[PDB]
Amino acid sequence: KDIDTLISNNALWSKMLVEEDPGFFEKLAQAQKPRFLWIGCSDSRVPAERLTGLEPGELFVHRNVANLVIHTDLNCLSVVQYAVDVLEVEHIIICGHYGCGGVQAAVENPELGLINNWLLHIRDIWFKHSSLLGEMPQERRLDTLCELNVMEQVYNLGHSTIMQSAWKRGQKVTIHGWAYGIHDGLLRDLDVTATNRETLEQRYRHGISNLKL
Amino acid sequence: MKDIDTLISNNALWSKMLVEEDPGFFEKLAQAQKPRFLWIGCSDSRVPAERLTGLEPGELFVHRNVANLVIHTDLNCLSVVQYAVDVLEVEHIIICGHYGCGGVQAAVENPELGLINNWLLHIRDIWFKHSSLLGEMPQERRLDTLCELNVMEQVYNLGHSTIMQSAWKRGQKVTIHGWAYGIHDGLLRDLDVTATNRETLEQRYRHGISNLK
Amino acid sequence: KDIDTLISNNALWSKMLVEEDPGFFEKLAQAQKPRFLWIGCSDSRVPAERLTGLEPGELFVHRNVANLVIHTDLNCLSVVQYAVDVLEVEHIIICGHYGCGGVQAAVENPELGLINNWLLHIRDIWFKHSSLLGEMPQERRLDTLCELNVMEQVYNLGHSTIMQSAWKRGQKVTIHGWAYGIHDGLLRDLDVTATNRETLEQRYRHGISNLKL
Amino acid sequence: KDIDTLISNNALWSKMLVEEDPGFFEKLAQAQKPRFLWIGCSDSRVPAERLTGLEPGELFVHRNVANLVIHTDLNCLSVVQYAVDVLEVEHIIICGHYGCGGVQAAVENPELGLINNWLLHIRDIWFKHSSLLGEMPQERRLDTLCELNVMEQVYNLGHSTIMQSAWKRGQKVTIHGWAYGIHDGLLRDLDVTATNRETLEQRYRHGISNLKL
Ligand SMILES: [Zn+2]
Ligand SMILES: [Zn+2]
Ligand SMILES: [Zn+2]
Ligand SMILES: [Zn+2]
Repeated sequence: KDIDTLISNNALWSKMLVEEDPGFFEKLAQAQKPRFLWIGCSDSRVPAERLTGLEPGELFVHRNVANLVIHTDLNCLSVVQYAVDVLEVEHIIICGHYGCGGVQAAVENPELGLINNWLLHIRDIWFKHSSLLGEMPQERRLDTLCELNVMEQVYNLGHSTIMQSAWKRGQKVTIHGWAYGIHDGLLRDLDVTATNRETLEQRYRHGISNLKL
Repeated sequence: MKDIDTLISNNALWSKMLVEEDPGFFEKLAQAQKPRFLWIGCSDSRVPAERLTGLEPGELFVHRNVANLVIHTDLNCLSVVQYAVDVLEVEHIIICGHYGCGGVQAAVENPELGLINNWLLHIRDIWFKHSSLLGEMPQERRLDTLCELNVMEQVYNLGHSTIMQSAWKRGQKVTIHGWAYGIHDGLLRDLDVTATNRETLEQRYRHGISNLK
Repeated sequence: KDIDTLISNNALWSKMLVEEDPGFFEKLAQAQKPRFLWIGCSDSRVPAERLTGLEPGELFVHRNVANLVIHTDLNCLSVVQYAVDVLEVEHIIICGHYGCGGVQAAVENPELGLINNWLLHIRDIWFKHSSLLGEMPQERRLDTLCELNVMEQVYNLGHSTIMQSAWKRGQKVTIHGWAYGIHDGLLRDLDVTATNRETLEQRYRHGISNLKL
Repeated sequence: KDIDTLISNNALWSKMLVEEDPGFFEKLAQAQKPRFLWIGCSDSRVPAERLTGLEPGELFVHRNVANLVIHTDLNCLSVVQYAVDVLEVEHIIICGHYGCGGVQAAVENPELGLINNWLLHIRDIWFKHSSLLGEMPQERRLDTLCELNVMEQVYNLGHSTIMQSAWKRGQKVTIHGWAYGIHDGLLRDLDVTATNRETLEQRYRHGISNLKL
């Protein structure tokens, strides 16, 4: 595939739609305001639209390596603030994927360059739950950390001032932590769904303790 | 409206159906080698990149922020690019904006939106930098032009970072492209700033500005 | 001078104070809510307290390479927000210094590594005012860019949501741009002092115009 | 407004030295690359030069709220990289101060605005050592967290790619964690002094283990 190859595909796809529904493009124009925010990995092993059946225009999408929500990352925080405060999305979905290249690179700690500093936030989670992962067999640890990371990012997101402000002013926003595998593409709900400050805590604590079993 | 239960249910159906049609599809994902493209696009994601370009899941490293910015000091985007260029060894990086972007329009109309306004100040800087150009055009012909100007500047910024400069200096083949598409037809317009090294990055940028003037 | 020296120097200074001035720690003990924010260079060739004769406790200080105020740097912005909104500072001073290593590295562009990306914000100021620097004598260009850099950061500071919100709610905050030389330690006022949105605009443009002469 | 007060003090202080000690400006004019990097709190209750008796020019200084070293803060990381790779400092000192306003705000968690997101990195420390702080009387927790934060930031600093790359190339760099009180200004060495990755690990664990009793 070269750049020209992708360009030609774009023109064809454009023509095909006009022939079938020349009003489609019109539709998107007036497609309201997205009601969901997708925070996913830059791997994008399966795009969010195929996984969820969501159409172009009802998804606000941000993607970074290993789908992180760092307390001081203005990139992700600007997305969250713009979605929550301006677009007023009602659901924020943090979704990781088993086999993530970033999560595994975090654990094996190879000299990869600038990215290693970003992956240290995941390694912090690795050691934070050093006990929990210890109770599990080695093979099932890299997948569990992937679920552990997603729960942590939600916790973080719920602690940021953007989310805390919305919940205190009564805005209806709900945070969800999901994961899917390339073995079946099936979304697994990690059960950390939060709608206010108190549920964020209880969900996170119960999420971790439930993994102990 | 559409709820979470719909998305979860859509996923289970889509998953089983695929097993029915191509049970090897999920195996392909694995075999799929490292991606070859980095897609830096807006969080609006009015049309997902995979449909616009006909690229299937696994051939795209995807990053999205408000108005697809490449700020010199944003570790988020820079970590993505470095992982793509140095670890994944992508050979094409595509920065793609879209006419009608809410962020670019918010930059120009300057409403009090909160935290996001600071992120958009990088666009207002692009507004005044080419304040002369925009004056020569009719008002209608400005909001689309800034959208194209912003994408060219981000392509410029990307090429000036140490990650790109180091890769080009060590002879690695990476090519940066600046595109835009409209929601009226979905046709990608190549902004003609395609760069393959330090000299081309300047020459094309030099070439770009003058033709738009 | 080594580490052991610094520890020993501290112990002497500690008792000497107890012996000579036991009230020094009494002043430090009281509230001493600061009224000034110092945004300066990490070079710190002359500490801010020595330049201004300010006593310990009345200075909130942030320092980075070449005293930058980037729109998307949560570090600098959090200091300013804590100063303006919590500490209620009435003056913010952005101060550069002639001979700055960062300003010199920005222009000569050596391959220094990660720092080069931070310094790219300065090269933006170098080309933005390429007109001014060309008309001036060669020797006085690096000193002028140092003055240009300080004026731009004051401009950026006034554009942030923190300052715009405070001025819009009537809070008394005043931003100043200064510079000092290593030949005499004399502070030069760059005359871009802003107290509101309107003063920020004219003062900026104003500041630039006399340098053209 | 006391800007005029500060302005005259400079001019006064400037002539005073020029008349009395014209070499003060000669020493500062001498190209003395610093040997120490100071990462301290923006409170700057006692300036670093007064605490250590260090004279102008041998101190590279960075200050943020509660002297944090975040894995993804390019501000602090650009300072560290420039010091270690360009200036080749031989010592980095992370110094907190008991009674720090930021450390206290993290624990009491008042709604202060944007700064609260920065302080969540400290709240991370507070809950990470929930066991240790729990075993101590309430009165001795805010001071302990202050020492805990300094150990963690030294831990974070030693894990960054800048330090890891520098140590692996054989460069001599040493990280130190200190604290001082407003009651006496006496530096207490927290005993986390690291010269390589292995010592950083052992130092950190022993630091936490010693606090247990
Ligand atoms: Zn991934
Ligand atoms: Zn957009
Ligand atoms: Zn400097
Ligand atoms: Zn403090």
